[PDB]
Amino acid sequence: RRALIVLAHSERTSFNYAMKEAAAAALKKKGWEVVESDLYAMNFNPIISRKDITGKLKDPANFQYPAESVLAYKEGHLSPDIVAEQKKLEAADLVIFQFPLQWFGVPAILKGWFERVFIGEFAYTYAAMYDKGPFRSKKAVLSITTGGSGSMYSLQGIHGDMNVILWPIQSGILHFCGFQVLEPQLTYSIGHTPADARIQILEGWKKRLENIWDETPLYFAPSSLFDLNFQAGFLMKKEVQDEEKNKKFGLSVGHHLGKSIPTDNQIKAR
Amino acid sequence: RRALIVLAHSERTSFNYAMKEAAAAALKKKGWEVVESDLYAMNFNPIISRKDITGKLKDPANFQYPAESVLAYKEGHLSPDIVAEQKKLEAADLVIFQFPLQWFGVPAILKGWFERVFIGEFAYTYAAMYDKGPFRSKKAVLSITTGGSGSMYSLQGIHGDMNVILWPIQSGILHFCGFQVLEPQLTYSIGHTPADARIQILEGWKKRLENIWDETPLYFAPSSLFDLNFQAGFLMKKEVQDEEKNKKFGLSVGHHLGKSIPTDNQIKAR
Ligand SMILES: Cc1cc2nc3c(=O)[nH]c(=O)nc-3n(C[C@H](O)[C@H](O)[C@H](O)COP(=O)(O)OP(=O)(O)OC[C@H]3O[C@@H](n4cnc5c(N)ncnc54)[C@H](O)[C@@H]3O)c2cc1C
Ligand SMILES: Cc1cc2nc3c(=O)[nH]c(=O)nc-3n(C[C@H](O)[C@H](O)[C@H](O)COP(=O)(O)OP(=O)(O)OC[C@H]3O[C@@H](n4cnc5c(N)ncnc54)[C@H](O)[C@@H]3O)c2cc1C
Ligand SMILES: O=S(=O)(Nc1ccccc1Br)N1CCCC1
Repeated sequence: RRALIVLAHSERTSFNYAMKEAAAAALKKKGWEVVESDLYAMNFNPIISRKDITGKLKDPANFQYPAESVLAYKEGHLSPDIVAEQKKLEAADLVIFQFPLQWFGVPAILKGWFERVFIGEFAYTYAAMYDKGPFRSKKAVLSITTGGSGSMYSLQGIHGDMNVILWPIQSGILHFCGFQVLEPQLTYSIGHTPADARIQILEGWKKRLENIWDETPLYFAPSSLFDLNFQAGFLMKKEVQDEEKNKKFGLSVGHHLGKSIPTDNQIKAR
Repeated sequence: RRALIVLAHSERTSFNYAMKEAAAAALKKKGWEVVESDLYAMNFNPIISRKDITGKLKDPANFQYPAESVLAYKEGHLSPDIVAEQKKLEAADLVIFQFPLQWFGVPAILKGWFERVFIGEFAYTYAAMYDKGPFRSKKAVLSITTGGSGSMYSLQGIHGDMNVILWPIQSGILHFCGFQVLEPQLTYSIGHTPADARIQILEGWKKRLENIWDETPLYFAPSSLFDLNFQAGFLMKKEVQDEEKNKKFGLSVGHHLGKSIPTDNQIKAR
């Protein structure tokens, strides 16, 4: 197989870059082909503009980025940095996102990466979303490093559930394009962690990569539970809503239905 | 009273730019003083790097942005462009964030604004977070335009509850720094909205601004329910933990405690 490792960190000296080195090494030792996207190292511009389109614009007087970039994608007039990335995504089976958690989401340079690269039709259409998305043959995993401890991010922690903070990312950005999201690698307290524990964290990550492809992905509501048309408002099917009135838990984090979230829905599989 | 409107949109023709203009006009007419942060117009650089620190570094050989950026702030050695922005924050009573929803969060250029601007101790401290934070006497509000419809983001919508997508930003970025967060202004389906309804959206937003400072802010679990120390793990007070065991509903979205989330916690106040 072949994997794509995307890293968002400015320092080669960091544990994030050390986590990338371990992941790249362990996967190569298993016969994977590993290609890298170190956004700071690539001089990556993370800002969507009319400059993502190479040549003449169709309608410059009222520039409309989603419509304009799709045409640019179909016509082959996207900027060479955007092109090179999209080639790597189709080529790869596994995508690992290695980044420091920053302000309760992905870093800005990675946030713009999605915006300039996950272009309409290439990555998603309203005709084929979530289970039906373009990347459904691919698996993607977040490896996150935080300042705060897992206790701060537990249900009773001051920051609130970590499952709710992962939900926009694993559901909205990854799964929406069809990715099967694997259990994230959550490395809490990085920075206040002793060098003997960082060694075991790097080794434990390499050990999980030896069978990453065989793991169960996180659970998301399959799109078949919904009437996927503009006239039904993309709501749940009435039959599906009936069968849920006597169920104790919700389905997912975003689909809690005003019910209890299944525990570690964004963190633990099965 | 003084306001700051931060806009993240590249085109002067956008509904987003019209909403910034609509907000700025109404506020001026009621005696507000309005300063703007038009990120694309300012050519804002959104990328945290060591050049955010002007002079020499404490530990250049092993750069760690949080500890050094706090020091540069304590020393007054932050990059001049970052200072200009913080001064607007100190000056502002109300902060408006006008932006198009992108990949279930803020655009990258606004993601980097937060990362380079909400520096440690200036915007948040480990000693005074949430209700005790540096911005505790200020109010902040989100104004969001989506392609997708309001039904898609309801509890039964294919995208899942909108409150869960609002939780990382309104709690983790805004309230953590101490802001009292007001009800977000949610304009769904802006790209499919008729010209006389586009007018009513603009007028209703101006009308709400005529008394914005008098609105009740959104409900968050106050930090006093917690033991905010490195020794108890920033977990809830045992007394609070006992008194919640018999509650049907959770407190907040991130603090749902495995219970039913209160309806529209991140969208409606009570
Ligand atoms: C703008 C910003 C926003 C943030 N927002 C959040 C937030 O919302 N929530 C949150 O929880 N945290 C947040 N943080 C904290 C952040 O997540 C941590 O700073 C980050 O996760 C740590 O990763 P690092 O690679 O920077 O660590 P580093 O400090 O580089 O690594 C930790 C230590 O390990 C050492 N090390 C390096 N290489 C190796 C090796 N090969 N083997 C062993 N040890 C090694 C390093 O030298 C260092 O001393 C934020 C930080 C910033 C700058
Ligand atoms: C990278 C990316 C990711 C995205 N992800 C998401 C997502 O996760 N969820 C989601 O829902 N959406 C998403 N979208 C869609 C996004 O929310 C819309 O593109 C945005 O909300 C549209 O706002 P706009 O200002 O561009 O609309 P525009 O098309 O610029 O404006 C709408 C209409 O208002 C008109 N207008 C301009 N000035 C005025 C005026 N004074 N009075 C009246 N009308 C005026 C314009 O001419 C236009 O006809 C995404 C878009 C991008 C680019
Ligand atoms: O530990 S940290 O890097 N994490 C951190 C950063 C931003 C938001 C939330 C956290 Br949590 N930091 C806190 C004050 C000193 C440096």
